[PDB]
Amino acid sequence: MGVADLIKKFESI
Amino acid sequence: MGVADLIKKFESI
Amino acid sequence: MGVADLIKKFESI
Amino acid sequence: MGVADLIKKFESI
Amino acid sequence: MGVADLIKKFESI
Amino acid sequence: TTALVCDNGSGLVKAGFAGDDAPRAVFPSIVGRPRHQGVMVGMGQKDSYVGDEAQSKRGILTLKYPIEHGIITNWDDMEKIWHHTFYNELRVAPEEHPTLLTEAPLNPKANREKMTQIMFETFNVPAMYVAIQAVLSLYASGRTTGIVLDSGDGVTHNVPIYEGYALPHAIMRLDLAGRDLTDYLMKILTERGYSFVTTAEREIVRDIKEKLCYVALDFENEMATAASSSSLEKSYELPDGQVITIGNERFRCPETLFQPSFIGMESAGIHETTYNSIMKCDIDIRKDLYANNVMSGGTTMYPGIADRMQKEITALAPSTMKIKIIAPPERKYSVWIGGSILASLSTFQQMWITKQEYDEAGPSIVHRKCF
Amino acid sequence: TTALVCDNGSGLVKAGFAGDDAPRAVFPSIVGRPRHQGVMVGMGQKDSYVGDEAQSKRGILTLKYPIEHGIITNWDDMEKIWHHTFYNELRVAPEEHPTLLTEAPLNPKANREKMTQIMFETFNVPAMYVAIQAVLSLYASGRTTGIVLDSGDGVTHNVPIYEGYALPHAIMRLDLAGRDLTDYLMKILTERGYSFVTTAEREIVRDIKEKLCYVALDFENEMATAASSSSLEKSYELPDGQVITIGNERFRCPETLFQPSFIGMESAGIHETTYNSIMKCDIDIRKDLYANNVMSGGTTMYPGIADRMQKEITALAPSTMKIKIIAPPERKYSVWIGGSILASLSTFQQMWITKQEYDEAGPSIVHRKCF
Amino acid sequence: TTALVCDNGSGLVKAGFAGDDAPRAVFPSIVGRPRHQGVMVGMGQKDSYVGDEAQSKRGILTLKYPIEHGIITNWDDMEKIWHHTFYNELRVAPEEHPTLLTEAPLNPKANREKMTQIMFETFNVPAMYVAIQAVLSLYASGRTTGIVLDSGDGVTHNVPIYEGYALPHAIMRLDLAGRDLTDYLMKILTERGYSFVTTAEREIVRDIKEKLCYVALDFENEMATAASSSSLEKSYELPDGQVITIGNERFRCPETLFQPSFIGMESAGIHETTYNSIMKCDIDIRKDLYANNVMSGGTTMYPGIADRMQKEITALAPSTMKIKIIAPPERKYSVWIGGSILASLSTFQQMWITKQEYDEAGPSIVHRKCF
Amino acid sequence: TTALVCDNGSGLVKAGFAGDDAPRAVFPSIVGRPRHQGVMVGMGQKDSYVGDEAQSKRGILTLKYPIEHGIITNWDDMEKIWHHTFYNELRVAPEEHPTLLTEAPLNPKANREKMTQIMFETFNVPAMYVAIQAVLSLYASGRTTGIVLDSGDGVTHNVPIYEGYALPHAIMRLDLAGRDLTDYLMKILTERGYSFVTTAEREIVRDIKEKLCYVALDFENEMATAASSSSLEKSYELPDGQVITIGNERFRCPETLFQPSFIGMESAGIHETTYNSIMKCDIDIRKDLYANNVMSGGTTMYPGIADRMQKEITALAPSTMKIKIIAPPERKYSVWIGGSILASLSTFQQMWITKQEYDEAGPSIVHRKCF
Amino acid sequence: TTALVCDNGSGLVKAGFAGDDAPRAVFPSIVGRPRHQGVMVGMGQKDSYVGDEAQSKRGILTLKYPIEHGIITNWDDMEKIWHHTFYNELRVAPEEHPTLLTEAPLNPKANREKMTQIMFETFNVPAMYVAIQAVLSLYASGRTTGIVLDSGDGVTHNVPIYEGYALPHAIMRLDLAGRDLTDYLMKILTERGYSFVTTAEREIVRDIKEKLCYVALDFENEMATAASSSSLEKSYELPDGQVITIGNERFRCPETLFQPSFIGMESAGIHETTYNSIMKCDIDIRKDLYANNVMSGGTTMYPGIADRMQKEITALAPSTMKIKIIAPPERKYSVWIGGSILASLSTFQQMWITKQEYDEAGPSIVHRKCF
Ligand SMILES: Nc1ncnc2c1ncn2[C@@H]1O[C@H](COP(=O)(O)OP(=O)(O)O)[C@@H](O)[C@H]1O
Ligand SMILES: Nc1ncnc2c1ncn2[C@@H]1O[C@H](COP(=O)(O)OP(=O)(O)O)[C@@H](O)[C@H]1O
Ligand SMILES: Nc1ncnc2c1ncn2[C@@H]1O[C@H](COP(=O)(O)OP(=O)(O)O)[C@@H](O)[C@H]1O
Ligand SMILES: Nc1ncnc2c1ncn2[C@@H]1O[C@H](COP(=O)(O)OP(=O)(O)O)[C@@H](O)[C@H]1O
Ligand SMILES: [Mg+2]
Ligand SMILES: [Mg+2]
Ligand SMILES: [Mg+2]
Ligand SMILES: [Mg+2]
Ligand SMILES: [Mg+2]
Repeated sequence: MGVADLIKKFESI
Repeated sequence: MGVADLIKKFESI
Repeated sequence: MGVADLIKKFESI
Repeated sequence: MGVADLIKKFESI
Repeated sequence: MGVADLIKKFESI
Repeated sequence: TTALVCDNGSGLVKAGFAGDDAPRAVFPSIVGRPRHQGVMVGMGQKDSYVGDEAQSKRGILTLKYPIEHGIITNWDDMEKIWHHTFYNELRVAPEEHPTLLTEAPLNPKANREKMTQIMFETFNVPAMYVAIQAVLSLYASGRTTGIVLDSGDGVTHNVPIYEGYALPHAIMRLDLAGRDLTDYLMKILTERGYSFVTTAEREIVRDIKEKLCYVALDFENEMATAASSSSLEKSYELPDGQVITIGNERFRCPETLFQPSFIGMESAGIHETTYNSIMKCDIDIRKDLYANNVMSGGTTMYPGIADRMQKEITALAPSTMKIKIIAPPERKYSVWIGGSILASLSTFQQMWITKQEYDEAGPSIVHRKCF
Repeated sequence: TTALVCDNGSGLVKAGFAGDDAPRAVFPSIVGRPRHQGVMVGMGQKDSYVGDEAQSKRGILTLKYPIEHGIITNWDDMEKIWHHTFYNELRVAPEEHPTLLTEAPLNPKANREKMTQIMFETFNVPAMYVAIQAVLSLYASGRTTGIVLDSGDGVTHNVPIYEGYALPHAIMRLDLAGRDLTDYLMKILTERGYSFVTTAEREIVRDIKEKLCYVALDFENEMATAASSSSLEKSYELPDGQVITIGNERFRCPETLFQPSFIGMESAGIHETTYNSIMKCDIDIRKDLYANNVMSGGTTMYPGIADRMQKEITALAPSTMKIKIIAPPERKYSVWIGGSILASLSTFQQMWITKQEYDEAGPSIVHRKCF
Repeated sequence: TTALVCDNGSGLVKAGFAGDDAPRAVFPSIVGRPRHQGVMVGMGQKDSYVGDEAQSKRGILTLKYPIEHGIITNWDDMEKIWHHTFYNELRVAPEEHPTLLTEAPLNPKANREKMTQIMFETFNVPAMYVAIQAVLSLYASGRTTGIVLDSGDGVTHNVPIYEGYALPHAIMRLDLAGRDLTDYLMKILTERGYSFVTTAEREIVRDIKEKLCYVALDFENEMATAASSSSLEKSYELPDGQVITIGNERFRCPETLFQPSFIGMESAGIHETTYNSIMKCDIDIRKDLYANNVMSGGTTMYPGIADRMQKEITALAPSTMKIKIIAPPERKYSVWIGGSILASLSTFQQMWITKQEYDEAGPSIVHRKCF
Repeated sequence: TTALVCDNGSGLVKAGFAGDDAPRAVFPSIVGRPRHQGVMVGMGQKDSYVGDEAQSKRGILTLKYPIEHGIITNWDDMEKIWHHTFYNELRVAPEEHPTLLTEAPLNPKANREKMTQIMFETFNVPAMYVAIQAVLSLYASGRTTGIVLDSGDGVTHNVPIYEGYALPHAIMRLDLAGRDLTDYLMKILTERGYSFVTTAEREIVRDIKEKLCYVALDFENEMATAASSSSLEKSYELPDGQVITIGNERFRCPETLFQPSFIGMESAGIHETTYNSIMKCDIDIRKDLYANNVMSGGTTMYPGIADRMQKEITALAPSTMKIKIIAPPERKYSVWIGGSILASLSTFQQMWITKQEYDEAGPSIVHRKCF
Repeated sequence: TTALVCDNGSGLVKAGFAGDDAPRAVFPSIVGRPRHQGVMVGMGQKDSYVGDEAQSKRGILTLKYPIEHGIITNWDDMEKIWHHTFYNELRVAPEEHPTLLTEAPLNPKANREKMTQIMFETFNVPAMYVAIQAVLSLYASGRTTGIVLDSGDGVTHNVPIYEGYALPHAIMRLDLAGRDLTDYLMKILTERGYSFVTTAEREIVRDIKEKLCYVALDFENEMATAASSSSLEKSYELPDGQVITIGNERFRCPETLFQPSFIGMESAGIHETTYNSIMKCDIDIRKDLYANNVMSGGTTMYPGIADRMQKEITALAPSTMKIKIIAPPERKYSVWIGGSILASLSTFQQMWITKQEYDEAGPSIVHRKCF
């Protein structure tokens, strides 16, 4: 949920 | 304008 | 163009 | 019906 | 409470 | 079986038999009780007085209004008011005379419930209805598409009606009108040094307001006129024969309908409240509303008020659109006159609430058309 | 024994006596019922209203169409529409007046069955037929080889006819036209900040569309013109006198006939749908179809539409081939006019379905020419 | 260039150099003129006397106050008062010493105009301002959110201030305080048979009031105590050595601040006037007002007054809300002290009205902040 | 070079440095200017105040919102808001900090142009982008197929997204949410006689709403419960310590999200608006939309809202289909959190608009993704 | 050195390694490209999609087939299809894997040339052959005297073979089969009012066809059964969970193989086309052809099709003659299976065309067995 995790998720996608 | 006339007006409507 | 004229045209056909 | 059998059939023919 | 102190307070404000 | 119609105003009580052209009782909504000590045992005849008798007595009496801003705050005195209304004024036995009663919109529902409970249980009235003053004002004004502006002694409110359908969201209300204008006039007259303080002097200032006050068409021009010239000044004679002289104060008082900032209120004036209420209405409605802007009397008796309102609304609303303001001379009575019409209508009578229904639906049936 | 001819449009109802040059009823396909509370008991006269009366009332009313895309979705209101059509508009007693009715092609068969069942059982109509609007459009256009483009309020459809023979496979239909163009115009006007929301405001936007919109000959050139210059801008005045100003939006709305992508539809525009329908036709037919491309009115009233269509078809079709588009000014009425002709034809009358046949063939006889 | 600060009380005149901690002139607001015949030609030295000299002389003199209830009713004697204030007391040449002057709120505007006209034309003062006593009381009390209660010899008034913004509608004023309390004390002491009649005896009764009177916390309990026991009784010695003995009368006099019914006034006491003034204020303001209730001296010097006020306000106001009353021992001087602060402020000096401005704006500039 | 992310809500402004987990500024979207007269010259320190300071001051101040329904109607105050946001709150020099800004969909294009023009010309910001709040809400919700429901202080809107492709035709918007719910709550509380009128009292009623209000699962059952029992009643304490008691009104306020008829709007509730937006979507999309119904905070903080929505959608939509509603506790911040994510993405940075591009493409480049 | 075998169907692509019993790739002959706007920059991952991925995406995507009626009309997308087939599906480097490819008979020779040119020049395939689908169907059916009936998504064709000799004049071909049957099913389902329009909905209607449709043995008896009884009706559930109900339409769709008049074609049905093709054959051949009537899958998967065909041919052909129809359950794969057999045969390999030969005979060598 943390912002860093979402960033890393979309940058991975 | 008289009350009777207004009554007859609304009862007619 | 009048309706009667078109009627007479198709009834003739 | 198997593909190998049909192959062997036509190669025999 | 002295007048000078109140003056300095409001002039500061 | 002539129905009764009673309008309980914040400042004046108006009671009349249904189908009559005018009310018969018009006495003030006032109860008074002596502040001073009684000594002549033959003369301290009553502990309490009703508004007409109470007005003459007021010089000794303290006066209280039982209604504030269409809300009833002293039910005991209100029962006194109704008791005197039925027995002393109308000489009528309410057991046989079903009754129509009026209220401002957006009033507390408890007020209507308690009033109805009193009417049935205390007076044994056999049938009752409660009606909304704007609808009565439209019946009095002979039309079924209107926006109504009201200002009694207490409430000011704006209600739009179209083809007899009411727009509950477009309603707008100000607790202002007569009483606040009177108090502000007391303060302004204090600016000249006429110290008025007592409730009796409040009633004197009310009479001063009702006679002398007029509404400016251009407030700044009037202020400049009163500054530059005495021609606006008037004199008035107090009950003791003392003379009071008044100038700009006259128009400055009703101007505080348009500018409640002079009371310290932030709510926009009656003109902007009317315009905003029209804006709340769906777009097509607006054209017919501008054609049919109806005034419900009370404070709207002032000179110039309709012209000032028309000037303001024409400034606010788009051009190329007829803006027309309807304000008959009967506009003050017009709420009662509307009730007198409505109660008479053969179609209406099934709207009555019967004592059986009140004994069966509880109160809640009075809410049916609470609006 | 004058037959009746009734065209039930998705947006306008058109009903007329056979052999007359024009419809008599043209009122909107609209029923309205008050959203707002009634209070004036003398004025809440009706719970429902028919399209002409309902349009004036619409400012209070919610409006609903009983037809969506040539499909009838509220039979109760549709019975109201027909009842008012026969008694109030045409002043005619349907016991004596056999009736012609219209439908879009590829409609649900249940719709035709239910309409026929209502017509016989409820109205006691003695004879009926249902006719296909493209054929009526060709009778109105005096010719028996044509391709017909239609666009009412609801359906758009293309039907080819040759020597009076119809090509059922070549039919093509889009559920688009007036209503979707109006909604898209609401969204585009929202781009400028004119918030239109109510069904009344939907009707206002419909009137805006019908007056202001024109069809571009070169959409990209027009977009560049509107970006570079204000010369395309127009002003219009809403019912409340507010002024609305509109620019590129005018041509951008009807352009979404050619580019349904702006609605999010993938189906090709009316030009490509016409061309593809021509391609469905057998090769020899095509030459005569290009010579006889007939427009069935409604949305095809727009300025420029025929020139844009001619440009598109000439781009799509092979060169060295005459492409000609027939769109009389009566094109909107032309469906009704075709019905008025067809019902009059002495040859036609044996096409009638009689109440005996409906009482014996069941419904199914109405399907005979379902097309 | 030391500014002058003059507070013109209804009973005491207080004049001091700006930035000083206390006034220098504190003499009574009194002029006296001999009622008796002069015979010793060497001894009838003056036809008129100023308050300190006039007090000793009062046994021969008749005394008059030039101010009644913050209103100036003898401008000639008021000019005498100011002339003696500037030349005899402060030994200062007002040509060089710009002046701050005080007034009660809701005073007649003519009073401020006439005072200013005298100040410029008669004394040739080079710059002037007029300031509102509540604002000075807040400067003296070191805070900028307050409600101020004042009671000099004449006016009682309540003014709310929040963040230095004043609430003109929330102002409330009573013409009561010292003088009326003194007269009522004369009547009550008459109940015991001490006939005091002359204005000199009025001054004696004023001194009796100022020493002996104390404010009840529970008036009925005190009445029962004085009825049941002598322990509340005090003795005092008049200037001629006669002894006067006083009981319940002591607390009964200041109790008539809370119960003006003993004067025959109907206006609610200072506690209820404070509460109502707080209620006039917008809802959020009230919490900070209850925290900052400031007393402006004069009659609020009485013993017990602050405790009684706190008890009353806590009874009137909702529970669970801090009600706090600020009343320094300097509270009487505090109006002057506030003026002494205000005149010193570097920010203030542009607030001065200069003789040039009075020679150009006419009077009207004095109204700019009339409040 | 930390990017800035600013979400300009209709009621709250949220500004934060990219990659932070929460906004730092959360102050109200409010500017206030004193209605009351200043008198303490040292204290009338500012003519205008920003929402946090303005809230404490509100008891004197009039409050105005610069945004109405996601539209900016006072650019001067909006520049005040941003100036205070950047310098006072974030202590950041915008010359170095490129900025992301948010807007509601279907806004006027002029609003985006004017905002961008201010951002470049007034603040000299070196790079900017404008992003659509639904997309930010999906980034905050960790998924790329969603339908987003939003309700800030102003707009309510529904946007469907599938595999990161947006469906512009499926968008649906209602101008409703917090402000209209607050005003309706003011009227309902007026039904009990708690007269709230000022904008300060509007803010008090907003706090009352935010604490007390809960959403019914069965509105008629709750109405019967509140009629039959007091168990739903709550008490609350106003800033002046007065106690207010509230019953059915609590759930009746948020129920007017589902039934805008109580406002007089005809647009179907948020449940039916969601369902209709889903119906606009192509048939396959719908299944995944029902699995991913995301709430964008603001008013959707209410208790029970998600359960009521699920009940309504399951009633509206076909059976045998999973309907699932995602509403994290951060849902209010989630728009900002989405911006904080989006600005950080390495893929995103080429989406920036640079002052060069604004100086070369004119405005129009801001429209590129206007949606 | 495993040979490749690729069957390029009009609707499904089937690619498999030689000697395997089944294809490995079976994905749809589909390319899709987003019609909708991308907004999530991380998610608009591809501008184009291949049939399996494109099917899930289809709700956003527009879908196009690159083949129409065994003709290749978008070579770019066809290269996309083959590229994905070889690299993504078969994980094979075509530089080493010589390939067999299939085509309908009577195709344009340019199509075979262009396909071969692409295969050698773009993919660098070292050897190739093109084979005729009827011959593959006979290898799959284990016999060397047959008449083959084919119906893929596009072409229907009939080819007679006797002792391995082909009769080029007896070939007969119809451009009909799956796609036209699907479109006709869309129209028929429109008769009930299920409006299917998009290519995604076309794929849904294809699935409806593939499950629900069955072939009548006596079309008129089935029509009477469906008219008289609901027992033929079936329900199906669309992807959004909506329920669709279907009756006569089920058998009416495949019946339009036998009666292409329902498409508007005049060419006789597959039964009469088979009989006429048999009549083209020399008289002795016919007897053995009736014994060996082989079905090539695709649309011939329908229930009842073989029984209906046998009934029709026995009605058409002379009595006293064995008519026998061979249709294994693998009949759809049977074309690929035939290719898998043919490529394996040691005798076959000299049929390969080598890149040298294509570089020396020009194209024309591909024509050698064009048939
Ligand atoms: N000539 C007048 N000019 C202005 N106001 C007037 C005049 N005559 C009466 N009024 C005002 O009319 C008000 C009473 O109107 P009404 O509608 O009866 O109020 P309510 O119904 O609440 O008693 C009072 O405020 C009274 O001062
Ligand atoms: N001047 C105009 N320009 C464009 N469209 C128009 C104009 N006037 C009317 N229309 C459209 O014509 C349509 C009605 O045509 P009609 O053939 O009666 O439809 P229907 O038969 O389905 O009711 C409506 O969509 C209306 O908006
Ligand atoms: N506990 C709560 N219950 C209901 N509504 C709330 C609550 N807390 C805040 N709100 C509402 O949230 C809204 C502000 O949400 P926000 O998304 O910031 O709107 P905007 O972005 O338009 O400023 C206001 O209408 C406020 O009343
Ligand atoms: N159960 C079924 N019933 C009827 N038709 C079917 C069924 N399953 C698949 N089909 C049809 O098979 C056709 C595909 O067959 P195929 O021989 O692969 O054609 P092609 O080779 O031209 O792609 C499509 O038209 C599809 O609708
Ligand atoms: Mg009144
Ligand atoms: Mg039509
Ligand atoms: Mg004093
Ligand atoms: Mg928000
Ligand atoms: Mg095939």
